[PDB]
Amino acid sequence: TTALVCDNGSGLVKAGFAGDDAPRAVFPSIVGRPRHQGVMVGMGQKDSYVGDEAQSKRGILTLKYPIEHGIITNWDDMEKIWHHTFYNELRVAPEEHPTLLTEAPLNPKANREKMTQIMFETFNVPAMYVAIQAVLSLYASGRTTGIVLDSGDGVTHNVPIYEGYALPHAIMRLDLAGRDLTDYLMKILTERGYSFVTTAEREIVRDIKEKLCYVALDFENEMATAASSSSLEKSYELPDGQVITIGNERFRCPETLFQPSFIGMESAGIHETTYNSIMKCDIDIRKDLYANNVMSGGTTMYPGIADRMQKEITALAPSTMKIKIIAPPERKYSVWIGGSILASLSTFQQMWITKQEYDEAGPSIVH
Amino acid sequence: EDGKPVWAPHPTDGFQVGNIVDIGPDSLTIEPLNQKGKTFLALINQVFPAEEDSKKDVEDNCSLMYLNEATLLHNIKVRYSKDRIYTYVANILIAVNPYFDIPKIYSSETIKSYQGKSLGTMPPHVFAIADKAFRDMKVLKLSQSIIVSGESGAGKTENTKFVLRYLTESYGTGQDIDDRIVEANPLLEAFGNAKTVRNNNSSRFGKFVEIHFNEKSSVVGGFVSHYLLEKSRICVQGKEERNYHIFYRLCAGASEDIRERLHLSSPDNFRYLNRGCTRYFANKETDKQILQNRKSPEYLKAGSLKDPLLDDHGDFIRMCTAMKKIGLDDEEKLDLFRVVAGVLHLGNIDFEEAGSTSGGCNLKNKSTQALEYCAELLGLDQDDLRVSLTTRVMLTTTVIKVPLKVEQANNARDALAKTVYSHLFDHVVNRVNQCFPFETSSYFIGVLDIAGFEYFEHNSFEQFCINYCNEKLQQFFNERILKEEQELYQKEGLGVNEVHYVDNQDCIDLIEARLVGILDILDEENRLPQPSDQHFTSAVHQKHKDHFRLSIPRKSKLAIHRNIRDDEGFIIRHFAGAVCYETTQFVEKNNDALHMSLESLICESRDKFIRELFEGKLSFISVGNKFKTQLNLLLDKLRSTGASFIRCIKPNLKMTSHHFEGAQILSQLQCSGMVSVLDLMQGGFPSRASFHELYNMYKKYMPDKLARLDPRLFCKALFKALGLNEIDYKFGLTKVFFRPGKFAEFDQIMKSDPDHLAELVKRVNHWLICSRWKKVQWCSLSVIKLKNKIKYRAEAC
Repeated sequence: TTALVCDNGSGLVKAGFAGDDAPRAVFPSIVGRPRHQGVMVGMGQKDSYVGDEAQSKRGILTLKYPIEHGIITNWDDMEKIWHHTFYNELRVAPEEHPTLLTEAPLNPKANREKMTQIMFETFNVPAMYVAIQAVLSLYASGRTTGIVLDSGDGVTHNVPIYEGYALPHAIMRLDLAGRDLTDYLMKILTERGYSFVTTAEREIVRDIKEKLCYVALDFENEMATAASSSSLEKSYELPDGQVITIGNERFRCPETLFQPSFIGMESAGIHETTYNSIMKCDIDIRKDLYANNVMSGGTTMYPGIADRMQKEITALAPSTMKIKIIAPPERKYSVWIGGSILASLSTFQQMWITKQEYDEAGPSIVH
Repeated sequence: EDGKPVWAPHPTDGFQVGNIVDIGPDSLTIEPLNQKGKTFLALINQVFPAEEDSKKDVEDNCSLMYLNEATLLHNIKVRYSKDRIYTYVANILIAVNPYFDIPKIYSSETIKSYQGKSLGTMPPHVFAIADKAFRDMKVLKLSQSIIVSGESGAGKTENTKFVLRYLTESYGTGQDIDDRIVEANPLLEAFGNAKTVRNNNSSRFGKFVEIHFNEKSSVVGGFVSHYLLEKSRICVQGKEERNYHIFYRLCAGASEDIRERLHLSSPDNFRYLNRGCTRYFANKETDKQILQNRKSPEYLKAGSLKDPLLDDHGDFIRMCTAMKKIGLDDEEKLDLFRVVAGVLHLGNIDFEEAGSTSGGCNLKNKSTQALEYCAELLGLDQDDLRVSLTTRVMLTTTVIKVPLKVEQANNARDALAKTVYSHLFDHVVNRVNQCFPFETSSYFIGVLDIAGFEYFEHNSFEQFCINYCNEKLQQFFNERILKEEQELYQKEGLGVNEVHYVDNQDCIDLIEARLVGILDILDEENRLPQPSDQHFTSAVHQKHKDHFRLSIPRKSKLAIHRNIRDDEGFIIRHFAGAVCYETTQFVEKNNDALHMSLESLICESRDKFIRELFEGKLSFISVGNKFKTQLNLLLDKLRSTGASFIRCIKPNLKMTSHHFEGAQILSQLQCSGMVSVLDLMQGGFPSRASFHELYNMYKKYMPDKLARLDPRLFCKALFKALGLNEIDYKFGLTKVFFRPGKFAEFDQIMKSDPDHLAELVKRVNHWLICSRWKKVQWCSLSVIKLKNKIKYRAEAC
């Protein structure tokens, strides 16, 4: 049997077998219990709706993302995510396949152990391994050097890798993008009188965060032309018939990635965390970290990136240095195409942690 | 025992010879006898003990030392190359179709040879069942029934004709009723027989051809009764299946002076035919006779369906020849085509949503000329039929019309087609029974023929009612077997003994119990304001969370069943094993909605042939109850009569002579309920041998003095000498009865030390002289007491 790559998204959990095209299942991670009393008599209602069904049944449930700030809320809901994914999307039994699971870089111990341990006893997989989402994006882009960005709602990361070794002393985790950008967009859309305070309605905010937002070339000059009469406004239509016109806030929300002072948080922008991680690496290596700046994750899919990022880095970086920023299409599925390449390779079959070895070793094998 | 041969699971032959050379807790390391070095693994429940002499066959299977399904499979493998197609298992006849006519077996001299002869003393044949059923009618003072199962091509048609031949030859003096069923067989090959995934010609109804006998023991008449029909198949079919055969034979065989009167067109047009397979069965010669306008795109692409007997163009001719012979004129034959063509033009009527005016549904504009060409076939008005297919007529006592929803009108339009064709098949059977009216009624010997346990890779609602019908017939099958064995032990003087019975009532309660059963939840889901199939599947494991007869699809070992999601199907264990069913379209196929506004319109037709077909509360009626109610009218009739179970075996997939497939025969032994009955008989005494059988087997091992004795005293002396345990071995009246594996234990005592056996015969020599004295003394006193009876009786004359 065929191995299964299942990505523990922050979004947007992604699932598909090993090779060779695209993921089979992608869905918004949400679990939602019903906040109102039923009067139908069937009864016909589920105890907890997962996505996609919880995104079709908005407004009668209370949506709860099971992974928040890069860590799982409880494994009771997480197990339901897994069960739903394997059985009613992929249509496969875990006993049939070796699996490949993903994690986030700088995640607290003992949450990789507890995960691995529960998943082996609950789903009875014959072998498993847990890879960080950032490392996998190297394979997806066909690179062997560069700084890797796993940016999902709501934890971004900046990991530098050099042919083909990782540098522990320069790894940066920012809790900045993207769920706090969702919350910030909701705070500056209230300023235009649209009240979307409720949990369900927050998903609609997320959808306009995808579609209508853009990044400026320079903030001050976009603000200048905003003061002018020329329309930057785009009109969105809402499920109850309402028409929302956003303009100024449209470029304000993504610009936060370069200026976190908009949220009021002390942390520095992607601009400077890129530079400061490069300048924590040895002198000879710095040469090839420039021009292997590879963006990844769905929250980097705004149009004005990477050429904003490019212009800003080129201004702070040493003169006459070659800087190219690598941003392909499909960054949301980058991780999955990474994992797919990995699990197909020899000899990594023998790098998987198998059940008998796990049973003897216990949680200490993980690291 | 060690060193002794066992049967081994071989995929191509079912079971082969083999030995055990290593063993573990759950597995046996099996080395084959003929293929040494192949050494495979097999489980504890997959191996069976084999007999020492495997080159011999037995007419009666209770004469085996090891009675199991592997020694039954080898008994019908040896008998197949000796051309012995009939095999006696107690009250069960196993008949294997050879696909060739065997000499002298159907002879009238053979028929009068069997007549009145005792049972078991004559070779197994189908005439030995029919002669027994006449004698266990008149003596018993009760009516009889011959039960014929099996899949298509297993000889169930041919075995039925030999039963009706024996009753109008051996006991019936005249009455030519036997071939009136045979002559109007193509009518039931069109109306009742359809096409399923594993069978090209399958009967989909409970055929109960009964033969009336009077008190003077003469054939006074016959009657044909029909039970069950696949209501769903009429309007919607599965993948690669067909509807009934009259909806293809009328399309294929119709002329152009008939097509102008019925307005027939190619099957692609019609919604009740384009869902499944539109192809006709034909041969090269008849493929040239099918007209261009009768061909569908699927027919152009893939051509005619291949079968050695079915011809949809040519059997329409032999159908209309049989309607001339039975009793139908050409005007009445045309009225049996106007009803069929009216069903075809009903299924294309669609229903959109009304424009907010009073709620409900309206017909589509593309369905307007399609209604005009349908209402003159039904004898009704097009403006009154449009109201009746969209409204719920009731009274407030004025009479109001309250419109229906779109989904309820699609179900009501197909409910009219599942009512008109249902009463049309009941009119064909009643018309045939009026072509041979019975003189009187009293006792009866009938033949029940129906399809066996039939199942496919993905099972439908049509196969759910077949396997539910075979489970209820499996209950009555084991109930009659236990009663025969309890009156065998009494007849041989062994008296009553304890035997364990296997129940299947928990599987019946699972499917049909009130409020909690699967059919009861299904009929309740129709009453809901929004029916669902995901709510139906979850409700089954809501009310039945425990039980062993029901599991989730993912618990199955089969990969195909593991791809089914929890809310898309379920697995129900039956006598023939674990059968999965999908739940998509299950409620839709059950839902029927024939209501007042439409039931009291087709009865009111301006046509006279239509009113003859149909001879507040309840609205939607109870659809899942009609399948239980009609079956109970046959099960209590089978309990009121005697029974003669004839199981029919198909030996190969091609249906060609002299070919044995033991990977297809063994699957029919486990799908006939035969293996289940052999499990029942292990509780009793499954091995029994007559005194003359034990004399022919064991006389060579005995001393010459003991050998001189008659078979009963030979066996009585041998039982007394050895000192055999009374609960394991039992001395009957004509047979010695044995517990499991003790006829085999007996055979090893005779093959053991000749000097030890000779010394035990010396020790019983006084008793044997005393027994041989009392045998001739009480036999001479028997002749004197029958001399004293002749005088005592003639003293009162």
